[PDB]
Order: sequence, then C-alpha cells, then structure tokens
Amino acid sequence: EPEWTYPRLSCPGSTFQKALLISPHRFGETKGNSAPLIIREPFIACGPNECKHFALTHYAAQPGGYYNGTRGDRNKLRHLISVKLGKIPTVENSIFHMAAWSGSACHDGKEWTYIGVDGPDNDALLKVKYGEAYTDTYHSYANKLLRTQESACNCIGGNCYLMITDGSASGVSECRFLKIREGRIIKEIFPTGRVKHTEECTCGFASNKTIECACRDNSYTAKRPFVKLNVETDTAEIRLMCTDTYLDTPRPDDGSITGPCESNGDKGSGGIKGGFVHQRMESKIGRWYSRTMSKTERMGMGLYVKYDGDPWADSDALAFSGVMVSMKEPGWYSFGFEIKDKECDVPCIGIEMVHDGGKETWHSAATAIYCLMGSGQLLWDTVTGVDMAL
Amino acid sequence: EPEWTYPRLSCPGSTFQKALLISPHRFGETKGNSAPLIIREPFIACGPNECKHFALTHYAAQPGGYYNGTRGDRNKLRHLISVKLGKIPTVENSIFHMAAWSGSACHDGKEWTYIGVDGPDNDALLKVKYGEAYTDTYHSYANKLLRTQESACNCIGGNCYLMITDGSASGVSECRFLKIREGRIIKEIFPTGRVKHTEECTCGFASNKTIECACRDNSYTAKRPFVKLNVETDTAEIRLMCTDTYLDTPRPDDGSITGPCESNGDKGSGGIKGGFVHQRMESKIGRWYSRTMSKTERMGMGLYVKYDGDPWADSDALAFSGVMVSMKEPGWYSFGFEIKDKECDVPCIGIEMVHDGGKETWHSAATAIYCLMGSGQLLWDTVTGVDMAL
Amino acid sequence: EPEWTYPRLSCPGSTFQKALLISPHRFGETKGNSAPLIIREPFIACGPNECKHFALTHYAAQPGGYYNGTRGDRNKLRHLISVKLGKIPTVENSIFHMAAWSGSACHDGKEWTYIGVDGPDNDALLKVKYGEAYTDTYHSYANKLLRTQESACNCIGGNCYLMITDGSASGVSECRFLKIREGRIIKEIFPTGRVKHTEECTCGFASNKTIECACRDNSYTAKRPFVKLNVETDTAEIRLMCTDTYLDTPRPDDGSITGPCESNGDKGSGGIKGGFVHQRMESKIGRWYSRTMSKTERMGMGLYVKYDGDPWADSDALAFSGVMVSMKEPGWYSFGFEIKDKECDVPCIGIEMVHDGGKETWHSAATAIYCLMGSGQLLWDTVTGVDMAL
Amino acid sequence: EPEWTYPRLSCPGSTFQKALLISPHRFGETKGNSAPLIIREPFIACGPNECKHFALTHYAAQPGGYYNGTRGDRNKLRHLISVKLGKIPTVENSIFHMAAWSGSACHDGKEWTYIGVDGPDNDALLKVKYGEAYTDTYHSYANKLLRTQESACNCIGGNCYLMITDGSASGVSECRFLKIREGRIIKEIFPTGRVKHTEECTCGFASNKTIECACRDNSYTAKRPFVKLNVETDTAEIRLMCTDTYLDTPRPDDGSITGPCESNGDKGSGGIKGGFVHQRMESKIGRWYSRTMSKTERMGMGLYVKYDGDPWADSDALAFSGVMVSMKEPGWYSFGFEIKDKECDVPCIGIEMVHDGGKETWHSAATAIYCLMGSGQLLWDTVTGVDMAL
Ligand SMILES: *[C@@H]1O[C@H](CO)[C@@H](O[C@@H]2O[C@H](CO)[C@@H](O)[C@H](O)[C@H]2NC(C)=O)[C@H](O)[C@H]1NC(C)=O
Ligand SMILES: *[C@@H]1O[C@H](CO)[C@@H](O[C@@H]2O[C@H](CO)[C@@H](O)[C@H](O)[C@H]2NC(C)=O)[C@H](O)[C@H]1NC(C)=O
Ligand SMILES: *[C@@H]1O[C@H](CO)[C@@H](O[C@@H]2O[C@H](CO)[C@@H](O)[C@H](O)[C@H]2NC(C)=O)[C@H](O)[C@H]1NC(C)=O
Ligand SMILES: *[C@@H]1O[C@H](CO)[C@@H](O[C@@H]2O[C@H](CO)[C@@H](O)[C@H](O)[C@H]2NC(C)=O)[C@H](O)[C@H]1NC(C)=O
Ligand SMILES: CCC(CC)O[C@@H]1C=C(C(=O)O)C[C@H](N)[C@H]1NC(C)=O
Ligand SMILES: CCC(CC)O[C@@H]1C=C(C(=O)O)C[C@H](N)[C@H]1NC(C)=O
Ligand SMILES: CCC(CC)O[C@@H]1C=C(C(=O)O)C[C@H](N)[C@H]1NC(C)=O
Ligand SMILES: CCC(CC)O[C@@H]1C=C(C(=O)O)C[C@H](N)[C@H]1NC(C)=O
Ligand SMILES: *[C@@H]1O[C@H](CO)[C@@H](O)[C@H](O)[C@H]1NC(C)=O
Ligand SMILES: *[C@@H]1O[C@H](CO)[C@@H](O)[C@H](O)[C@H]1NC(C)=O
Ligand SMILES: *[C@@H]1O[C@H](CO)[C@@H](O)[C@H](O)[C@H]1NC(C)=O
Ligand SMILES: *[C@@H]1O[C@H](CO)[C@@H](O)[C@H](O)[C@H]1NC(C)=O
Ligand SMILES: [Ca+2]
Ligand SMILES: [Ca+2]
Ligand SMILES: [Ca+2]
Ligand SMILES: [Ca+2]
Repeated sequence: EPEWTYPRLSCPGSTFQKALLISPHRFGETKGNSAPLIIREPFIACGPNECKHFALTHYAAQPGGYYNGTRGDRNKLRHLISVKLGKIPTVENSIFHMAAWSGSACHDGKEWTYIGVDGPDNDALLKVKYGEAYTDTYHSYANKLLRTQESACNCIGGNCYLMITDGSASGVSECRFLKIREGRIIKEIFPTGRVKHTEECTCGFASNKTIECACRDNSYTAKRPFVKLNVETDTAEIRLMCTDTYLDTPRPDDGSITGPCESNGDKGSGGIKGGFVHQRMESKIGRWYSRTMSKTERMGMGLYVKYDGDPWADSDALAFSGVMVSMKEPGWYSFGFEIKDKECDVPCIGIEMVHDGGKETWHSAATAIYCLMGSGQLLWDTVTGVDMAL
Repeated sequence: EPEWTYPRLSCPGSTFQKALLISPHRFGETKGNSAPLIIREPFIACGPNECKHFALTHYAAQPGGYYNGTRGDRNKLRHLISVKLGKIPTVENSIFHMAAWSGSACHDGKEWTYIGVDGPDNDALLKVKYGEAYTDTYHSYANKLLRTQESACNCIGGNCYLMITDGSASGVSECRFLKIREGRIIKEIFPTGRVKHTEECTCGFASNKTIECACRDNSYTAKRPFVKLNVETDTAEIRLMCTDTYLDTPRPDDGSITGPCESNGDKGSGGIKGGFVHQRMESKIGRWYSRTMSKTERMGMGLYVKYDGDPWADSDALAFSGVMVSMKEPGWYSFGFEIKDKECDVPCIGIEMVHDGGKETWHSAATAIYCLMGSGQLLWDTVTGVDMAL
Repeated sequence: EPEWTYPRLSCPGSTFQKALLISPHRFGETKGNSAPLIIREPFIACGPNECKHFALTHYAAQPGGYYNGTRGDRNKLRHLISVKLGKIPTVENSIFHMAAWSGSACHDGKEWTYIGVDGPDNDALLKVKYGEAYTDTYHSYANKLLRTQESACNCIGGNCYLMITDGSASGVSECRFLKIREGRIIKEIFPTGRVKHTEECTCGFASNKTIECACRDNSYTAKRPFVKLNVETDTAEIRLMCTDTYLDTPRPDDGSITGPCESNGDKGSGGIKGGFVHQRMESKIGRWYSRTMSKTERMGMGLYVKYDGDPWADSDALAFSGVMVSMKEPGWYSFGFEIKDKECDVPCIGIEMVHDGGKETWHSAATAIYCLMGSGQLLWDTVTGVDMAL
Repeated sequence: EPEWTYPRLSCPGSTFQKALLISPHRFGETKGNSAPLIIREPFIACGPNECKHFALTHYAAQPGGYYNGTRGDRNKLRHLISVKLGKIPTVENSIFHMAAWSGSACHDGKEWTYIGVDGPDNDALLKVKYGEAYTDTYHSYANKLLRTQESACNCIGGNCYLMITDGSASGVSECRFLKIREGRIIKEIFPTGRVKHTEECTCGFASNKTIECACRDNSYTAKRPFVKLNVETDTAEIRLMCTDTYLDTPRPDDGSITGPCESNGDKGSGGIKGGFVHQRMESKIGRWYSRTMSKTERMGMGLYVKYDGDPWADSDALAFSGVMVSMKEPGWYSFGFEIKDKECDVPCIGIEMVHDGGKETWHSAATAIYCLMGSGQLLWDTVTGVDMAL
C-alpha cells in the first residue's frame, strides 16, 4: 500500500467518444505571450492517481529561433518530457526526464519507470530511470539504430515489459522484449515466428497472462506485425495481422493482398505507429485500433473494433467505429493507454496531429484523446485549430 | 475519512458583501506579457477543502490570433477548464478537463465529478468524468441541442443531481434531471408541471429533502421556471416563479404581467442564466437571487432576497438588497454556489461580466463574487477595470 | 495535531543580517517576458509549515497599460494577494484572496485568517476569511475611513488579535482591537490611555500574556504610539514611546521634543508604518525597530534595538544596529514577523522599497528581509536593482 | 519516519552515460516568450524523495535589460535559487532561498540545509537556513573573501559537513570544515597538512568513516588539493593529488611536474572547480573525476576514473573514460552528486556550460548531467544548442 498494479476488467461501455484535445500551438502566435514546446511522438501513461502526457521535444519553443532541425528525428538535444494530462506542455509546465530521441514510460503501482534511447545511430543506448534514479541501460545489438515503442510500457505485479528493436529502416529489424523490475533489466525475451521487421509496438494487456502488441513493419508489408507475449512463461511469438483492414500507412486497398495470412503484399515500404487498446470483459475481448483515413498520406484517423477471434488467422474486416479526425486534418502516430477508475480500467486511444509546413518552418504536434464511454456511436471529430502562419 | 457531504445549516449572517473579482483581461494588453484564456460561462464549485473556478474556453488567449469565432457558442475547440479559485485562469495555470461547449461540476465529499456536453447540434453528448476517469455518457433525447447548467451540480450522500435540457432555443425545451453516483448515471428524473421551456438551471439545497432551481425560459416568459426536486423520492415538479420581481432579461415592468401565477406575459423571448442561492436557517429559509439592472440589456446586476413562502404562489416583490454591478458595467450570467466553512455553509452569488466589443474583436469575461457575510447592508459594487482597446 | 500555536522563546542570536530580497520589477522590462504585479503595502506572516508574502495589488502588471491610478490608495480593483515567501509575485504565481485596500493575515496553528477592508471611505467594511470561507465582517464606527494594520495579526491558543482604526488622517483616529476565533469576531477591545491617533500598528508577542504594538500617529507627533495588550484580561492601554530615537517619518531631531514622555512636539503631521519585532529570552526581552535614515523623506532604513525597560517611560536612545537600506535607496513601510524553526521562533523585519517615479508612470515596490541570525554586527545593505526607465 | 540518511553502497554499474541537459537559454530569444534566469555556479543535491537544481542568479532574466554586471562575481543582488531537477529555472519556476554570492545545500534525511555567503569582501558572512528558518551564521576569519563549495554539502546521521575558505584569490586560502546539525554549527574542523590554498571543494563519502574532496588551488599548482576528513574523529588532512593526470585548468602537460608528490610545478596560478564522485563497492572504491579538454581554456570536459589506491601517493594516470563535452563547447565548473535509488546510491557528475560572449552581453550557463549507468563505454557528448546572438 502502494501495491503492484495488474490489468483489471474494463469499465462498462460500447463506443469511444471524443474526450480531450491538447493543442499547445493554439498559443504559439508571434502576437501571443506563450511558450508551447516543439515536440513529436506524444504518448500517455497512467498510474493509480494520475495520467502523464509524454513527448519528445526538440528543446525549442514556438515562437522562437531554433525551428531549423525540428523536422529531423535524432540529435543531441532531444529530450523526453512530460506534463500532468490536461496541462499545456510549455517550457515552464513541462518536466525534462532524460536525453532521448526514442521513448517509453509506465507506472507499476509504486513508481514511474522512464525509458530513453540516445547516442549515435550505430551504437545507441537505451537508458532506464526508476523515479529520479538512473538504474540500468541496454546496448545496440545490430548496430543500425536501437529504438523503442514511443508509447506506454506495461507493468504487472512489478514486472514491466518493453519492446525494443534494432535494424535498418528499409530492411531487417528483429525486435526483443525487456522485462524490467524496479528499474533493472531482469530478462531478455527473444520472440519466435514472423520476426523480420517489428518496430514502434503499441502494447497492452489482453489478460493477466497475455500482452499483445500491434506494431509497424517499415519495409515489407502494410499488415501490422502482431505480438502475443505470455507473461507467465516469458515467451513471445509474432505473426502478421490477417485482417483485410490493413492498419499501416501507406497501404494497398483493403483485402487486396492475395494468398494466406502471412503474405506480405504491395506498398509495404514505409509505415506509421498505430493505435491499439484492449477492452477486457468477462468472456469476451474487444480489440480497438486506429488508422489514417487516407491510404497513402498521414491525413485523418478512423477508429475500428473487433471482438474475439485470432488476429493472426482472421481476414474479416474490422468494424468501422468512427472518424476521430477527418481527412482534412493531420493524423500521424496513434497509441493506446488506460485510465484507472476506482474499480475498473478505461481504454483510450491518443492521436498525434502534426503541424507540418515542411523544413523551412517549425514542426510540432497536438494530441487528441478518445476513450471508451457510454453506448451508441462515436459522435464528433477533432481539429487542431492551428494556423501555422501566425 | 473521507465522508460524503450533505448540505448543512448556513453560517450566520444577514447581508451579502463584495468578496472577490477575477479579471484575467486586466493582464491581456498587447503591451503586457500574459496569456489569460478567452472564456465564457464561468461558474464555481467547492468541496470540503478547496473551491474551483470553472469556465468554457475557446482554446485561445489574449493577446493572440484566434479572436474570430470567440463570440460564438459551439465549436470543436471549446473545453471545460478550471483553476483553484483565486488564481488567474491563464494558459499555464488552467487545467483542461474535457472537450465541452456546455458544462457543470460538483464535489461529493470524496471526488470531483466533471460534466461536459459536446458533439453536433442534432445529436450532442453529455460526458461524465470522475476524477481522471471518463465514466459515463448521456444522449440527446430531443435531437435539437442537448445542454446543461453552466453552474455547479449538487451532491448529497454521494448522489449528485444535475439538470439537463434538449430542444429549440426559441421553442420547447423540456428538461430532465440526472442522478449520478461515483461518475455513473443511476437514475433519470422526468419533471411534471410547467415544463415547456426550462434551461440553465441554477440549483441548490433548500434542505436535506429538497433541491430547488431557478431557471431560464428562452421562449415564452420573463418569469423564471422554478424547480422543486425531492431527493428522497427522486421526483421533480416545475412552476413559474410568481413574484412581481421578474428575474429574466429581457423583461417587462415588475408586476405588469396580469392573471394567475402561471401567466407568461410580455417580452418572453430571450433570456439569461440567473443567480440563486439558499440561506438555510433552523426554522427559516432565505432565497437570494440576482438580475440585471437594465430590463432589456445585459448591464448591471442587482441582488434580491425573500425569506420563506412558496415561490410558486407568492406574487410579493423580492426585497432589493443592493447593486453588485452598476448599470454602466456588463452583467451577464450569474450563478449560486456555497463554500464549506468548518461547521456551516456560506452562500454566494457569482457574476459573469462579459467584455463585449462585437464580433470584430476578442470576446471573454471577468467573474465577480459576493457572499453572505456579517450584518447591515451591501456596501460596494464591482467593475472589471478592462479597456478593450489595449 | 494540528494544535493551536503560541509564541515561543526566540532562537539564539544577537544581531540581524540580510536574508532575502523580493524584487519583482527586476523582471518588468519592456524587453522582458514577465508579469510582476503592481503592489504596495507588503507584509509577511508564517505558520508552522510555510511563510506567506502578502501585498495589496492594483490588479495591474508591469509592463502593462493600467499604470494610471497606481499611485493612489483606494479603488474598486485593489486586492489582497499572496505567494509563498521566496516566489516572485507575478500574475500567475500569486493568489487573489479578497477585494481589499487595507489588509492583514495570520495563522493560528490550524488555518489562515485573511483580513481585507474595502467599500466607500465613509462606510468601509472589514471582512474576515478563514481559509476559503468568508466568515464575518466589522463596520466603520467613525465613518471617516476604517482601516487595519498592513501587517500580520497575532494568534495565541486560537485567539487572533487585530488592530483596526477609523478617523480622519489629519485629526482623531481612535483604534480598537478585535479578538477573532476561527474567523469570527468574539470580542471588541477598547484601549485606554493616549488614544487620540493610532494607526498601522505593527504588533507581536512580548510574552504569552502580552501583545505590544508600535503604531503611527499621522497627525500630532513623530513618537510612535505604543500599545500594551493583555491577552489574559483582554484589556489594552496606549502611550507614546518615550525614546529620544523617534521612529516616525517625518520627525524632528532626536531628543529635541522637550518636556515629559507624553509631549507631542513638532513635525507630528504625516507618518509612516514602522517595523517592530520581539526577541523573547528567559529573563530578558529585546525590542527591535526600524526607521528611515532620512528625517523627512522615505529614504534608507536603519535597524535599532533596546533590551527591557518600559518604552512608555524611557527616553534613552535605541542602540543603532545597522543600515539595512542606504539613504540612496527607497525605504517606505516596514513590518515585523516571525519564522517558526523546529523548537524556537526567529524574529525578522521586512521593508517595503517603493519604486516612485510620480503619477505619470507605474508605482510599485520590492520587499527586503532581515532576520536575527548569529552574532556580531549587521554586515550588508539592500538595493532593489531597478531602473524605472526600462 | 523520517530517518537520518547515510551513504550506502553504490548501485551496480561500470560506465557513465549522458543523462540530462538543462539548457534554459534555448528559450531566451528576443523572438520568444520565456524568462530563463541568468545564473552561474549551478549544482545539484538530492534527498530521499527529490533532487534540486541550485544556482547563483544575478536576479536578471534573458531577454532583459540588466545584462551589465552579469560577468561579475559578487554584488548585492545575487541569490541562491533552486528548482526541482528537470524543471527550467525561470523567474516563476524558481524559488529564491537567500541573498548569496557563494552557495551550498544538502538534505540530511529530514530537511534541507541551505548555505549562502554574502556581505562585503573583507567581512563576508556565511548564512545557514534549515527549511524556512534562518538558523546560524559563520564569520570571515581571514577578512579577505569568505566563500564556500558551489556544490552539495554532505550529511551523515544528521551531521552535515561543509567546506569553507577565506583568503586571497592569488595568495593563501586556508580552508576549514563546519559540522552543522539541524541548521546550527556544532563544530569547527581545522585541517592539517598541505593547507596553503584550498577552495571550491567537491566533496562526497568514501565510506561511513570518511569524506573526501577534490579542490581548487587558484595560486600555486594545477594539482588538486585532496581532503580526507574522518567523520568519526572530526579531523581532516589535505595533500595534493599525486596523479600525473592534473585535473585543474590551466595545467601543464600530464606527468611533467617533476619531484615528489607535493611538488607544485608550472601553470599553478588560476584554476577551476572540478567534478569528483565516489562509487562505493563492497571491497573496492571507484573515484570518478572530470577536467576540461583544453589544458588552458574552459573548453570541453572529459571523464576519468581510478579504482582504489591512495590519491596522495599514486602518480599513476587516471583512466580516460570519455568525452562528455567536446572541445568545441564550453566546459566550466563541474561537480559531483548522488541520487538515492530505493536501496543504493547513483553517482553523477554535473557540468556547467557557460555562455560567454564577453562583458557587452548576457553571461549565464546550461547544466549537463552524466551518471553511472549500465556497463560498456560512455557513448555521447553534450552541446548547449544556444546561439548567443538570438
Ligand atoms: C488479474 O489478477 C489480479 C491480481 O490477482 C486481479 O486483481 C484482484 O481481483 C480480485 C477480484 O476482483 C480482488 O479481490 C483483488 O483484490 C484484486 N487484487 C489486485 C487488483 O491487486 C485482477 O482482477 C485480474 N485481472 C483480470 C481478471 O483481468
Ligand atoms: C442533513 O443531514 C446531514 C446528515 O445527517 C446532517 O449532518 C449531520 O449533522 C449532525 C448534527 O449537526 C452531526 O452530528 C453529524 O455529524 C452530521 N452527519 C454527517 C454525516 O455529516 C446535516 O446537519 C443535515 N442538514 C440540514 C440542513 O438539516
Ligand atoms: C507560552 O505557552 C505555551 C503553551 O503552554 C508554551 O508552549 C509549551 O512549552 C512547553 C515547554 O517548552 C512544552 O512542554 C509544551 O509542549 C509547549 N506547548 C505548546 C507550544 O503548545 C510556550 O513555551 C510559552 N511561551 C513562552 C514562555 O514564551
Ligand atoms: C553506513 O551505515 C549505515 C547505517 O548503519 C548503513 O545503513 C544500514 O544498512 C544495513 C544493511 O544494509 C540496513 O539493514 C540498515 O537498515 C541501514 N540502517 C540505516 C539507519 O539506514 C549503510 O549500509 C552503511 N553504508 C556503507 C557504505 O557501509
Ligand atoms: C529510421 C527509423 C525509424 C523508422 C522509419 O524512423 C522513425 C520514423 C518516424 C516517422 O515515420 O514519422 C519518426 C520516428 N521518430 C523515427 N524514429 C527514430 C528513432 O528516429
Ligand atoms: C442556443 C441555445 C442556448 C439558448 C439561447 O444558447 C445559450 C445562450 C447563451 C446566451 O444567451 O448568452 C450562451 C450559451 N453558451 C448558449 N448555450 C449553448 C449550449 O450554445
Ligand atoms: C489616509 C489614511 C491613511 C493614513 C495617512 O493613508 C495611508 C497612507 C499611506 C502612506 O503614507 O504611504 C498608504 C496607505 N495605503 C494609506 N491607507 C489607506 C487605507 O488608504
Ligand atoms: C575571487 C575568488 C574566487 C577564486 C578566483 O573567485 C571565484 C572564481 C570564479 C571562476 O574562476 O570562474 C567564479 C566564482 N564565482 C568566484 N567566486 C567568488 C566567491 O567570487
Ligand atoms: C540548419 O539549417 C542551416 C541553414 O539555415 C544549415 O546550414 C544546417 O545544415 C541545418 N541543420 C540541420 C540539422 O537541419
Ligand atoms: C471570420 O471567420 C468568418 C467565417 O469563416 C469569415 O467569414 C470572416 O471573414 C472572418 N473574419 C476575418 C476578419 O477574417
Ligand atoms: C487617470 O488619468 C486620466 C488621464 O490619463 C484621468 O482622466 C483620470 O482622472 C485618472 N484617474 C485616476 C483614478 O487617477
Ligand atoms: C556597465 O556598467 C559599468 C559600471 O557602472 C559602466 O562603466 C559601463 O558604461 C556600463 N556599460 C554600458 C553598456 O552601459
Ligand atoms: Ca509498412
Ligand atoms: Ca425569457
Ligand atoms: Ca507623525
Ligand atoms: Ca591552479
């Protein structure tokens, strides 16, 4: 007391609804007096008492004089930052956790674990922080580019599970899982199955026995690699999601990849991190996913659901369950997380809405949140409200 | 540790006095360095330990570049925000609770309940949040425009009661009440009586048995619909206030509506949300109300009181208690709320003082507060001090 | 637990030293990005866990557009505000307690009592707040200008004692004391003796039996009225301080008021609020006082001490104990307060250092703090560092 | 509940890695909206629950109008400030602890002790604060310039140990140590041995019996004076570090100082505060140190280590562990500190990275942090990212 936390049955509900928008650049005008941080790759993770809104900053504000380089991914300035969910992530409201150009975090019931990867591309370093204390590291194993989830890690009974990967962006990237306890890496887990390229896994609990993840293959396919990780045996297997509703971007037309479930198909090169979250019921499991409305561009974001079945074997379309972001608006990375009610867990999906005007201006993002709430159908979409000219 | 709260006897006193002004736009000059949020529909709710100042933001600051649209009511950016009462609601001080263009909130003794309506006009959606967790929703039942109080909900023994309404702004809007316990709707209450238009109810406890509300009829009368809700039987009845002192704006001359108490009279179309709060004594009930100084414009705010009687039956004029805002200053929405002293409750009325310069400039509000304190007569009025040209 | 607090023996020490400067206008440049509040009449009060830095704001920031009127004393915008001692009192860091143009506050061991006077000059109103709750008021008794200390009130065993006064600035102003318990006025105390003009009393505990105050006579003398208030009998007597070291400004030459201790003497018109704090030892009492270095202008601030004797009867000079502010710098109001160490109390004097460029610019103040610490002599003076042109 | 803290065994690890950069002036552009404080002499200290980032401010922000004087050391405006480690030290985020132009701080397990020296050069004064209470002072003993560590003090079983010194910058400065318990000085410690110039000691626990410090000789040598302080007997001895790897700046070529360990050698005048921190193992002690990459300029910062031996006697070169700051970036003061994990202590070194544009512009610093974490080799360097023209 505090005790370790475990996944619980989800709170009652049958549809997602628009919850909250964090749009810091609504206050970034030259005519204004604010200092929203320039960020990308936001995610959210919650503990028993609060939710934290994380991102990777370029250590620059709007308005400001350091826009050059903010459309790049890795440099010596990027840091993992957070605010309490609902606060605007400005220079003063934010806290800087560690130097990082790839990140994750999660709460185990007693304390926060923070994860940050930095260093040179060919010998990068994963760093683990438990509360205030730097407690461990893990090294690049392919010497191409070590990296992690860009979303919440997952803790059960004090054991926090985390995807890492290393490899070429356009070739092989075989992922691993780390088992981390009170900030220290106590096991490495080497998945079996379809392992040729797995990155940016969005993971969560299907049950007390099983973690599942929906990931990105940046090289070979528009189907998402789907991880099943058994936390009783510490073993993992990966296969492609068979659904006709391909969740990557870019992607070919739904159902158009012919042959069996493992077939790679066309337009596999490139990709995007995708939302995935679980609705755990007594004898039923809802799997909720998001994908861009556009097949080729990072525009729009749609929500989908399927109950039960085996995602490795089932070609049936996921059920469309609403436009979270219309195709007129940006829809970039998406992620899952869960908010802890008094006796049950609330599944949510967050959406990174990038403000992209190219390399000659600033480059950052808003965060939209949708959560399971009540019944019926999803009723309204999200806009950032930002005019990049101001 | 902690216990559910109940209404208590009011603290001793016999007059209201000027307490506190929150005027964020005193700091919004182009020459300044601050970021007060552009808001409307402020209200206040208190729990056992603190009071919170809530409002509906347009997700824009002064100074800034997003003034266009701030004189409108509903859009995809409006959010329910709060600060601790006494803090200036700026970009950084504020917390964003949820997307909402109509709102409410209340503390039950253990935790905050937050209420926000958003969605499209014909199928809007009321959302309930308990602490950090989104917990329930309620649907549009007239498909016209679902909406709520714009003031505090009211909790007793863990059951929080909330007015909602749905229907045409210039036609029929039959309200209902929701009973919400730990974030979930456990009962609907369908009022009887004079029900054809009730909105923006300002509600409080007359006793442990009864909640009363003074509301707005936007279509048919300048008399306020007056709700009596029995919390023991979970039933409600509504009739017009019979007092000659018509509390709406616009309104005709006092007492000039002829016929029985239910007669509607002249200047019924249009309206304004009105202040109302109870002073609960051992063998006596005081009802305190506010209305604009102008009969037809949102200018000034006067305080009135009457002890005992039946508001449905008594045509007696309310006793004029003093000028809270001069007819030279804006007087828009007003609301009641109660502060928890150690052993008794302090009744207060808040006043929204809108800065209205038309649709070619920014549109926002200050919040003035008067509370029951000491004896004698009300001594001083409130100004916003804001020059909209700066 | 929390229990009521009482004055304790003072911590060991024999000289004051420079502790801390709060100079918010060091960040008020047009070239800067900050919002220090425009204030005057600062004071400090501490409880068992923290110290609060209070002041009276004009509800305006530097830089800003509302400088006009900030060299005035009373208006409908002035408010009592505070920050945690050590924080810069800006728009966002501060909290607004109540509308007030005269103020006081104190902690009783369990909760804060806040005191604010506002209203029209001829019928002003003292308002009492206990925590968040407005709990009582007190009315003007001379209908000239009700006002209070502009420094900490004093609580013992739950009873908080407060000076109020009412009367002409250039004639009679007979003060009273209020005894306030958990926010409610439970006794009025009418002093005897030399009562013709007593205002802006700076008060503290000489012992568990006695509160003493050093006050301002704005009409008749440059000697300070000295209150002795017996908290066992709730009786008070006032006589002039007899010391040759006249503490008011303006003042004639030291010792130059001829005749007995009660003689008024010359240059009595005008005045200033003066610092006074107690050093309580086992069989000895140190009385520490401050006065401007200039006899006629609000420039400089010197510290003085005398041990034992009767301030009503003793003409001996107070011992000069250091320049806190040189005559080159502003020295306006001064006040006493005590910080609570684990087992003993630390006496301190604070100094308002007003930035005065006349009525055509902004008008505000810094706060300097000196406290009893160690042995020897007071070693360094304080400057605000502010160039009013920036 | 709570207990006094003691040094514990260090957490497992064998290399340092880049942890965190605090670079406030990334947000100080004329085009921006922030107010980073102008500071120098940053350090860090941690207690059982949080780490605090301390520095000495010139009481001025960037952008602003008070740059003149910010390249000086001592004045009446300098103050010791802090934020929680990871927050940007701005006007509003920071807390001002006391007036000080030399500083230290440390947590004893129950409460913070804050140390600040101010006053005139010939009779300066060290002030001790415990929590909010000013509790003691210490006087100048050489009347030249009393000063302290500019890094964390060290507490064991409630006794906090602090280096102080006094004397000429280019002549003799014989240091002493103070033993402070709950804010009060309970013992003086007068070192023996090589005492002619010791300042800016960076100190830590070698064990429960022994504190060690690596210090600056500004007059006579580029070898660092090295303190061994026995906390059981409260006595101290000092001798020069014998290592060929001279840690001061300026310095001659490594190993080029001929003669016995106490020989002073070439380029003795001038100096810099140096990083030093212990890695305490069961049967082994690691000593980690930092020095600039340039022999003569404050450019770059390299990390070094040696296990066991006697630093007074061993001429052996320290093992070069990696580049923390490239010779293209500023490397000024460095310091050691330790973070408290649940059951072990994590050693770190911090680096002040001064933005030096000469006396015609602003002068301030970023703070970079490296900590022991994992195994392998140190992988990445730190840049401030600041363009002083913006
Ligand atoms: C997973 O296992 C945990 C731990 O056993 C379950 O949590 C327990 O649930 C039971 C039944 O509600 C309670 O009596 C215990 O107090 C819970 N302990 C906890 C949360 O620490 C949890 O229900 C399981 N999750 C599932 C089935 O999804
Ligand atoms: C409404 O009911 C509540 C609950 O019974 C009353 O609160 C109690 O008041 C009594 C007498 O003052 C106290 O001894 C109890 O401790 C209170 N109980 C709780 C749980 O708070 C309250 O007084 C009633 N209010 C009115 C207006 O009658
Ligand atoms: C004034 O009276 C208070 C209350 O009696 C005294 O505080 C007590 O002091 C004794 C002796 O140190 C302690 O044992 C008690 O625990 C104290 N109780 C408290 C503070 O609540 C205080 O010492 C007296 N002040 C004087 C003599 O200046
Ligand atoms: C220094 O001494 C402290 C105090 O004895 C040691 O802390 C104790 O360590 C033991 C064994 O790990 C624990 O069982 C105790 O609970 C600790 N006591 C306290 C009061 O903390 C510490 O281990 C010693 N450090 C070194 C480096 O030897
Ligand atoms: C090049 C590797 C990887 C997969 C393409 O690039 C990611 C793609 C990104 C993207 O597609 O938007 C942004 C990520 N921040 C980046 N990750 C890292 C660690 O740089
Ligand atoms: C249009 C319905 C209703 C009655 C006219 O409008 C309200 C009136 C308002 C008003 O009269 O000032 C402002 C309210 N924000 C608005 N409410 C909503 C939900 O839009
Ligand atoms: C006119 C009454 C009183 C005594 C002169 O004036 C005070 C003097 C002041 C002064 O001498 O600086 C400032 C005080 N804020 C003012 N008090 C009030 C309540 O207005
Ligand atoms: C003048 C004495 C001392 C040694 C040269 O100067 C220090 C050197 C400094 C330096 O070498 O950068 C900066 C320090 N802030 C300063 N300390 C004080 C107390 O002024
Ligand atoms: C930044 O742009 C400058 C020109 O403005 C160019 O020299 C440099 O290569 C750019 N660097 C990065 C990392 O984009
Ligand atoms: C404000 O927005 C409306 C609706 O889009 C548009 O018609 C109008 O031109 C805008 N006003 C200005 C000043 O741009
Ligand atoms: C403020 O100054 C204006 C002119 O700038 C003048 O009309 C007015 O009287 C002033 N008011 C006060 C209260 O000083
Ligand atoms: C800075 O201050 C010094 C000392 O007062 C003065 O000599 C110099 O002229 C000042 N510099 C500028 C640019 O004003
Ligand atoms: Ca792909
Ligand atoms: Ca009407
Ligand atoms: Ca006088
Ligand atoms: Ca040297």
